[PDB]
Amino acid sequence: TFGSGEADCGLRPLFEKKSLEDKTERELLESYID
Amino acid sequence: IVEGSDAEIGMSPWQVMLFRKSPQELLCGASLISDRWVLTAAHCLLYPPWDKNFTENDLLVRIGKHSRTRYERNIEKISMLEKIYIHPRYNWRENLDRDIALMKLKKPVAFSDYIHPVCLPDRETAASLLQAGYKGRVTGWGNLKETWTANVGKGQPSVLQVVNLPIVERPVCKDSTRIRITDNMFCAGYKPDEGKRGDACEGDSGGPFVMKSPFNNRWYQMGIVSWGEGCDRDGKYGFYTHVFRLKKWIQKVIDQFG
DNA sequence: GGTGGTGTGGTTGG
Ligand SMILES: *C[C@@](*)(O)[C@H](CCCNC(N)=[NH2+])NC(=O)[C@@H]1CCCN1C(=O)[C@H](N)Cc1ccccc1
Ligand SMILES: *[C@@H]1O[C@H](CO)[C@@H](O)[C@H](O)[C@H]1NC(C)=O
Ligand SMILES: [K+]
Ligand code: NA
Repeated sequence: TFGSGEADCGLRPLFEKKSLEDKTERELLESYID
Repeated sequence: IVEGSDAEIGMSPWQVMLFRKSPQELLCGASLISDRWVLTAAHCLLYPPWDKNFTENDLLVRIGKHSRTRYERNIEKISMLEKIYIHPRYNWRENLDRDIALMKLKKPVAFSDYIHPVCLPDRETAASLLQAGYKGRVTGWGNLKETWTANVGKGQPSVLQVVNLPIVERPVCKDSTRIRITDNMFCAGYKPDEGKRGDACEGDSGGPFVMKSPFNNRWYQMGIVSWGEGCDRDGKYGFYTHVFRLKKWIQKVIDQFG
């Protein structure tokens, strides 16, 4: 059984959950255009 | 990790350290995918050619970490393993096809600011993001350079390392290496002419190649650090287990019991 | 120290 965690998976308490971007996540997103 | 940099605090709360009970040594990385399941690479646990065949009792996992060696009191959580499941068609004779394993914890772990699972991909996410030129992120406490030959620099990092690397087109991957590649793998790294660098290295195996979905803001594990030739050489690329293509198995194991 | 040391904060006590 998977167990707990999924509904909230991939959302980082100290970043997404506080509307904070880490220093380089933006470099990823910009790679996804074209 | 070669030419990454220090991770920020809580930047990958799904990073797991796979740790040998005795002698005490960091073996590999891994990822937390739920409160009781950890994903890693099969060759971390089982690689006969190097006489390696770990059982559950040999091993611990350490979650929430940042520092490579210090026990981080009130942050990290150490868990014992109940069961190890290696892909039944993991190909250790030849090219590490299907370099993946699941590890079930004896006791579900509590989440915290430093401990939080990552998502497994679905068909749409895989289809949107798994493309040449798109960048993912790799993390680990593995080597900072090629340690098996004299090189200047420290071997290992004091803290968790991160690098962001572009997925590479399959035919380039193919021609970069004499090792047989399969669709259970993909490769990532900068071309020589791109003049930016970076790579996973020995010790980073099992660690996650993740991508952030611009549609829902969530981090998804697209890959597992599997193999390479050298670290961060011009014209070579790190290879990663293709998580999504192995999803069916992942799910079959994870959902098998209540 | 127990787990380092630009040591009693820090990503956490005393
Ligand atoms: C177990 C992991 O720490 C490590 C990952 C190295 C990733 N390298 C780069 N450049 N990103 N994996 C290995 O060391 C694997 C395990 C067995 C040997 N190996 C290799 O990557 C060899 N260097 C190449 C190879 C040999 C046999 C089968 C497949 C690949
Ligand atoms: C690994 O070791 C176990 C014993 O714990 C053994 O029964 C199993 O066959 C081993 N597999 C290989 C390929 O060595
Ligand atoms: K201290
Ligand atoms: Na390279």
